[PDB]
Amino acid sequence: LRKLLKPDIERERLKAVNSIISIVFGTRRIAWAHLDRKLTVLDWQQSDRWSLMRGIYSSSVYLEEISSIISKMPKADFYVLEKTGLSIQNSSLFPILLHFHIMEAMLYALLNKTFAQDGQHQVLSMNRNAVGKHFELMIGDSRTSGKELVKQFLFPRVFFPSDKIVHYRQMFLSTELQRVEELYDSLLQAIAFYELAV
Amino acid sequence: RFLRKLLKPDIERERLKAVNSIISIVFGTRRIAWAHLDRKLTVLDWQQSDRWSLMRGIYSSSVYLEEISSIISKMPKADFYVLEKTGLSIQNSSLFPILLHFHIMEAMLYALLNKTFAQDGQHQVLSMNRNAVGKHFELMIGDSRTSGKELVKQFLFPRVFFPSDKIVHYRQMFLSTELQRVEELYDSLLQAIAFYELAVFD
Amino acid sequence: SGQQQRLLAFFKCCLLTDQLPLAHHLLVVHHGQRQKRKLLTLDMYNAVMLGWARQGAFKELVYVLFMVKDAGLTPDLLSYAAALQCMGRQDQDAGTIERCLEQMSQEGLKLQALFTAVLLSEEDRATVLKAVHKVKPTFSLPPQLPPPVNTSKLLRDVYAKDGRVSYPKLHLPLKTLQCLFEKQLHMELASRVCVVSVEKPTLPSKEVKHARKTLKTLRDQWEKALCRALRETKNRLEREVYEGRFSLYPFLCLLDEREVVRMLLQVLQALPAQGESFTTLARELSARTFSRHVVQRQRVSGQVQALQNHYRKYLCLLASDAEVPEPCLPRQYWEELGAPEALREQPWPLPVQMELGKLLAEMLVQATQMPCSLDKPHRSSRLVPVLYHVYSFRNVQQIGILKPHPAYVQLLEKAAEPTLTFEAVDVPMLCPPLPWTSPHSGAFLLSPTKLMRTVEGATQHQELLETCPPTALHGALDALTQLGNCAWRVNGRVLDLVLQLFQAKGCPQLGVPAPPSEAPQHSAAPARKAELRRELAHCQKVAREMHSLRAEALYRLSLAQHLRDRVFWLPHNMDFRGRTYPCPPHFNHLGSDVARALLEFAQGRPLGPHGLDWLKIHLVNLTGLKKREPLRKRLAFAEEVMDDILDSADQPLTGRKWWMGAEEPWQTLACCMEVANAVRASDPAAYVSHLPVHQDGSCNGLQHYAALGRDSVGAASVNLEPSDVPQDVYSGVAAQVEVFRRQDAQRGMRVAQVLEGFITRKVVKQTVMTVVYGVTRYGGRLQIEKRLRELSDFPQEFVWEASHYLVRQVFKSLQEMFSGTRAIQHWLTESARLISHMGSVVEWVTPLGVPVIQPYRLDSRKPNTRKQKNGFPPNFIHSLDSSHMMLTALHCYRKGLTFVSVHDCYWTHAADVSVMNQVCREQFVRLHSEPILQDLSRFLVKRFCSEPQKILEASQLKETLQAVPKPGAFDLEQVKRSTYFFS
DNA sequence: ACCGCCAAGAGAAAAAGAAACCCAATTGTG
DNA sequence: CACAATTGGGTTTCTTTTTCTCTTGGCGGT
RNA sequence: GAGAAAAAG
Ligand SMILES: Nc1ncnc2c1ncn2[C@@H]1O[C@H](COP(=O)(O)OP(=O)(O)OP(=O)(O)O)[C@@H](O)[C@H]1O
Ligand SMILES: [Mg+2]
Repeated sequence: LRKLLKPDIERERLKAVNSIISIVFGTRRIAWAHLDRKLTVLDWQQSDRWSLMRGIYSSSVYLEEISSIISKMPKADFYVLEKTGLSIQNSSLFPILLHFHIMEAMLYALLNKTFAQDGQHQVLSMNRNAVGKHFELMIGDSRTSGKELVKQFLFPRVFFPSDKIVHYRQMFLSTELQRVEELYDSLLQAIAFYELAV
Repeated sequence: RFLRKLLKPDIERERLKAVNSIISIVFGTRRIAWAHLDRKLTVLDWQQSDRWSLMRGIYSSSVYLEEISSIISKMPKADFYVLEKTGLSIQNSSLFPILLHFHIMEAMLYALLNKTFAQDGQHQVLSMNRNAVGKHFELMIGDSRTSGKELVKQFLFPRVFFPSDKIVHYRQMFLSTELQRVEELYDSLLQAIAFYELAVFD
Repeated sequence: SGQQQRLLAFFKCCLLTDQLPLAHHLLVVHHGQRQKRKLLTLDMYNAVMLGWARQGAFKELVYVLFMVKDAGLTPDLLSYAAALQCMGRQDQDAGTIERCLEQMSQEGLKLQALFTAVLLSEEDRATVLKAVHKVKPTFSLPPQLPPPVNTSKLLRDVYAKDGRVSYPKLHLPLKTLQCLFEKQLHMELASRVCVVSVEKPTLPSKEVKHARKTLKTLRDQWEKALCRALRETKNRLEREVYEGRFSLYPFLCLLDEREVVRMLLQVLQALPAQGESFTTLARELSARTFSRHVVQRQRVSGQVQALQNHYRKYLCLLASDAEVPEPCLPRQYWEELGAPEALREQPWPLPVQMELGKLLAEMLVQATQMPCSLDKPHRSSRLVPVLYHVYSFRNVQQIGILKPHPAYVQLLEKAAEPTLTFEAVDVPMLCPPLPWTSPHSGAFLLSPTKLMRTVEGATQHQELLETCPPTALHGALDALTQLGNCAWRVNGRVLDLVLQLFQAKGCPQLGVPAPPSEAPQHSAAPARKAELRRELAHCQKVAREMHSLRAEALYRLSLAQHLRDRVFWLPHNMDFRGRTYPCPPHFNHLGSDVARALLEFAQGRPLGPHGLDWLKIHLVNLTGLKKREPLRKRLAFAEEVMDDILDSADQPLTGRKWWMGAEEPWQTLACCMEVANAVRASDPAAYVSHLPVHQDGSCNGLQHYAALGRDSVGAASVNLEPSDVPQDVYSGVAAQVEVFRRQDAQRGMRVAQVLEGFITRKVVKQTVMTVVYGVTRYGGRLQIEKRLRELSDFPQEFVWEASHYLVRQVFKSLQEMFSGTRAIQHWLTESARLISHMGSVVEWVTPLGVPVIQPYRLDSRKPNTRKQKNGFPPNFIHSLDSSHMMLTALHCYRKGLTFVSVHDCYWTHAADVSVMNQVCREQFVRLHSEPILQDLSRFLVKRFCSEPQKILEASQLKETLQAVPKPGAFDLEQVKRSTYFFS
């Protein structure tokens, strides 16, 4: 629990949620999937393009992105944010370090509403490397894509609605060479998070 | 161009003609400070908050927004929000944790303070180059800003008029901030004044 | 509380100035208010009572005692001593002084005990004794007990009265040494010393003259401005002390105004282009003020003249013309024949120091003003401050700094300024040093010097010396005094040659750097931009490195140029083990080859019957070509290379060049020149030789392990057992690694081609020598790789073959020939481990008497286990090294020999080396004859097992610690016949 | 001759390196 | 309240001294 | 205070 979740929340709130999303962003784009925690999941989409990577890091393009993602955002009872263990001690990989931290901070700011009004810190960060053990996908140094396991799930842990399953199968079959949809593995790690939610 | 050299966000001049409420804050890696001063000469408030739990070796976003919310709980609401961007670049290998700290606070605070961003569609928080806002004054030499402590002492006790409601508390806290090396609150009034001179009241 | 500390510091330091009426006002003000009355009683009342007692005012102490009675606390015995002092220095009333004696006899205070317990001023103590003798001559305690003598078995022969003993005599007459003492007194009263640079004065031009003229005029200007600002600010604080507390007026008037204007101008001159932090300048300014106060208090107190008189009486012991009535040790003649008084002033606390530094820095900022720009036109007609405090970034933390104005930097760079400012401590002595009477007593004349060097804090190192038995520290202090009395001078011709190479570009392979002029000082592709950035970075780092070497070379050779044709004495201090280090840092024998080559003895023994041969041996001992052969072959080799020696001494730089290629080239040149001068003489024996002669150790720590529990194998491998041919363990281990590498090369590994037989003794010395200590393979690979980094044969290094063969593969063979020593290592490691688990730091006593403690604490403070189980053997075996070195020093001094010792490398004249050798073997046999291991076990049991914390920590430590490894069938007495022990 | 100024991107460059190692912490236990 | 056996993260034998800079470097047409 | 190094055990 504490090793898997750096923040802490009540166990009854963790077990029972009406609906959650997958706040998982890549370097190029973010993809969000609507998980209702009853193993029946509603909607998954992604951002079309990111304009912040062009030019220099500046607050305006960050805000212009985050307004668009939180505008396309469906309302959920709980929200899970990823947490990457990029080491500060490593001298290289500084731009992606700022990218991931600042994107995490503004997702943790705009999406997390009613923090001043309601005392509960609402969105929590998840240890990705410890969840990778629950994946049993590799040795642990690197994480492979989870497209094979969601392909084994459908096209039965996903359980899309009957009107949505055919369109989502068509969209998954249409998008296979983007090579930025690796976040699909994270789209089932919330299912792994339900191992904590029972 | 010139206003674009000063201001990093792009706000057209008609709103900047009458802003009627400006808050200037200065980020610091150990301590935080802010002051409200309008487009007129009136100064509304001046406070600093100390004793952060932060820069203690562990970087966590939850306590980041806890600290930023604790700061914003005392902050008022104004039309445009003044920020002081650092002179540091990402290419500098040294001072990297301080730069990450400044970028993460400017992202968190710029992300806040705008309840109606989706409604108006216009940006509300603006940032300053510290070298340029020194360059309205004479304080540089060798492309480096000096303290401005003597200048802010001369301006406090015209370039700026402090209202007499809180000037006694300002003097009493100014003796302590002059005994100690607290440079963050001293740049806040100076950058406010240069905002009200160089882009306002042309 | 902190405020109580600051108040105590104020009322303490106001006695060291003369502002007593200013002291009374703030005491009265604090006693007036009940809220200010708290924290006022804490030991300041006897301080101000002593203040009124020293001055000619006996009436005010009645008010002081009434104030103490109002406080309600019991009067101190120091207050009674102050009352007896104010009864002194004045015409006695012939009454009620005995009533005062009866009153102080009441409430448990004793008249007899205040002479020994108060620790008052000794002149005031004599005045109190005069008042008592005016009252009654019944009591007079004699403090002149006979001088106590150490009763240790090892030091018994040194301090024995009987026996024919001869002492060394310095060359100079008494009056010349007194003039030298006068010169060093004048050089120490003004703490800075100005040194002429060895940088070439090049091209005096019109721009240079203009810069000098405007710099002198503005310098007079800012001196006047600084004096005016000091006057105004001191007047402001003197106004502040009347209506407040902690005001800095006695702290600022502690010195005269001239010394603080010179101090502020000097700290203005020392700032580089990038100004350092405000805290750093605050620390430096207040520490320099403290050292200045310690230097300049003794002028107005009167101790300088008394020190001069006692020095005049003492200096006859080392003078050629004068004769001491009975010969005795340098310390013991100082112990008798009068004794000087040392105040031993405790420094004021940290906030006072920091805040005084802050006001000094702010005064320097707000005073010192530069007119307009550097340009000749002055149309602006305004003066701007030269230094502005700047909010900056440093490296990890935002700390305010103090940046000078760039036009000042341009003017400062324009003028050459050949003057260099050195500290009084850093420059060597000009008179023979002050004897080490006590750990509180120092080697320097007017400035303190701590016995053991510490990094920061670490009070327990000196606390063990304070709580040590008084006669136990006597031998170490005598040995340090012996190391102080060495007489030095600089060579003329070696200094001339080094300076001649210094003025030109020179050769950097000798240790003399070049000027930075010879140092390196549209884009087609982004890869081209990356290459350009890489080569700018390489050029910048190389230029910074060469400038860094050049600055230290200039700062050493300038002091060497200053210190020609005079005689010098380097004082010596201690580390926490006991190993001795010279106090002057820039110019000492623990330096480089050049620095070692500059020094020679000021007093020269004749070569004697043996003579020149030994000098030649020393030459070969630094030639480095022949280290693994006996002495007769070294002398034959020195005979064969004689033509090169004559050619190198006649023409060092112009002609045929032989002193290159040696491991120590300039020392080889110095010994070369001295040998060639010695040969060109009518009588080689009657020649005066000033050259030091070296005696080094073979593998000393392994020898010391071999003695602590005798061995037949390994002890014979470290030349303890006598042998005609020297035996080095390092060469055998290197041969074993090389014969493993040959088979690995026949196998076909790629790393065997990149070692390529470049392994030697110097490659593996550090790693094989740290095998016997607790070594981790990272520590092995950081030392086996640095050596191959200095060698320039193979470019790309991965050194793990050598470590994986050296602590793993030959470690089977290392266990084979080193058996029993590793048992000692495991015993010491387990003892230190269980001590660390108990929670204590390891304390051990040397056989001579020096107590050693380890400063390894975690961040009141818990011990750190990792740097204490490891680093316990190379912290005790060095203590045994230092004990042997000091024993060799004392038994060298007893036979009329002059002795200066690099640790594990002793130095002596040409005639005297055989006597010093026999001294060395005798001390090695004497030190290990006493069983060190069993005494160490008993002391470790008594210190670390005498308390019942728990049954397990008592029982396991007792069972592991009572066991001592069994010594073998080898006699220590063979060491007196050992020829190649230290050679 | 002197401040002016200025934009410092996103490139694969992965650089040393790993290999023990020990000493303190944490969800589980009585 | 009182433990508690197993699982990761800072450190790697030790002791002295010394110098220097805290990215600036490059471009610019008056 | 951290860094670039350098020389003695
Ligand atoms: N880096 C070090 N770590 C620990 N001890 C050291 C170190 N360098 C030197 N010593 C100590 O110095 C002494 C011997 O070292 P030194 O370099 O003088 O060798 P040596 O006996 O003179 O060898 P050789 O004559 O064969 O060159 C030992 O007491 C050893 O512990
Ligand atoms: Mg040796």
